[PDB]
Amino acid sequence: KVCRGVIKLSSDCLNKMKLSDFVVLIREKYSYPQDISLLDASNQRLLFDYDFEDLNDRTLSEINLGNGSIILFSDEEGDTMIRKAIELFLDVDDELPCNTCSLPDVEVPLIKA
Repeated sequence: KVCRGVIKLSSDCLNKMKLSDFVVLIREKYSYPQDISLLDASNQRLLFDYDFEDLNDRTLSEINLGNGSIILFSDEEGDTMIRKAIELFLDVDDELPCNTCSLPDVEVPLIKA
């Protein structure tokens, strides 16, 4: 299975938030390792991993994420245990306050790989 949560994003935030920053944010918040995978689970697009950082400087809307997109964020260092993967639903809401990017407080445990 997978952990699940909703990200509350303002519209202006999807349009300004850089992918590189989004990755750091999710990694640190839920304690993933350095090597990670970020996939659009909606349409199965590998958007970022520890080997494909080419869209680093693009914003979230520039890589075609939007309201209702589901992102799957995985642990790719995965020696023996891994940080459990999480599926995050992007809730782009009007009118959330400007520059809102609220990540859900979810429990993401270590599990056997």
